[PDB]
Amino acid sequence: TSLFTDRATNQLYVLLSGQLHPVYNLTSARLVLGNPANPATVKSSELSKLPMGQTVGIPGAPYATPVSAGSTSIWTLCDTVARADSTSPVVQTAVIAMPLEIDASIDPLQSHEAVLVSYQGETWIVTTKGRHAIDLTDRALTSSMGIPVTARPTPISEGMFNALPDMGPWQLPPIPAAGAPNSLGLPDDLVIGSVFQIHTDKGPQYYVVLPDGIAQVNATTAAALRATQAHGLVAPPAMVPSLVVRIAERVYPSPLPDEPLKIVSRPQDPALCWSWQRSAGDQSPQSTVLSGRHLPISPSAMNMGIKQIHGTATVYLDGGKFVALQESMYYIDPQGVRYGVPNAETAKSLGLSSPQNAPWEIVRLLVDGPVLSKDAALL
Ligand SMILES: [Ca+2]
Ligand SMILES: [Cl-]
Ligand SMILES: [Cl-]
Repeated sequence: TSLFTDRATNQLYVLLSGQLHPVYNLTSARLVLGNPANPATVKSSELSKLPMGQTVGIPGAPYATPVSAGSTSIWTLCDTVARADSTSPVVQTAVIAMPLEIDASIDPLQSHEAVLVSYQGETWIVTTKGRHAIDLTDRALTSSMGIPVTARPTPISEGMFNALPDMGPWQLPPIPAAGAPNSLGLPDDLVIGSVFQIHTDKGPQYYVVLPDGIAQVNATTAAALRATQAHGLVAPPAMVPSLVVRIAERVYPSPLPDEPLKIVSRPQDPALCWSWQRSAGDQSPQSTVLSGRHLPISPSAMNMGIKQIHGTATVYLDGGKFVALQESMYYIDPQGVRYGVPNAETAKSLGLSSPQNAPWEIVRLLVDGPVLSKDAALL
């Protein structure tokens, strides 16, 4: 045995080379000894019975490295804004590494739901997939998808912004010779960029006039094109169906959804989350955007939130964790701070086994502690 605890001082001592050394923590001792040792309680007596050297180890290291994990690796990042009905709204970021309790009051965004969000002056709209760049001032766009003028975008965190994958602008695709006469044989009314309609089995189908033909557009896209430029058309003129059957049908790639979009009320649903989970059984991970009244955890789990020394998030753990990121390894202590574990042997010396896959998009947000290395724990 080369690891001792003075029953009075509770200070850890580790025999190396040939003499005793005071060591900061159990982590640093197992690092220098090379094995996940356990301390042997000794009275103050036998300490003095042998020479002493300088203090050794890592001060910023956790005392030990316990782990309480799945089964399943689940990591969820959430943004909560209080005073959402102000000027002046304040964002609270939370990192959750425990089982999630998802319900109707906090679940993934529906296809027809979206959250208006502002980051670094610009605004972004968040869907089920991720975020889209959207022109806040574009009233012809926003009123076309039925975005309320009362609807205020709410600040998002750097963490949540980086977590949410970009899905492209939003924003209409441009039309070159918009205003110029059409080269399709259509009436002079329908210059390119203009919209007409044809009544079908399902009622009106809308078409925008393009340089190389016509293109089916949804009502949201149709109402948008007219809103930005109506070309003197009060309403999309009715065209008899047979008149267009021999006009080349093209593709106008508008991101605007067929559905009217419910823009969630931040006072009602203050929680915006990016959840990540892998079953630890082959396959790929699954991620989605959550929206609702509160964090997707049990009410009593709120007592486990620890605000870091100087980090950006409040962490929620049901125990220490050991993970593998994009492949770099980090141990997470019960206080939610990450420590780099350089290699497998170093991990084995800590008694750490089997890293679970975790997303860097969330683990990054933890306070990065000192690297737990063999060379470091020697001083
Ligand atoms: Ca919902
Ligand atoms: Cl987990
Ligand atoms: Cl896994």
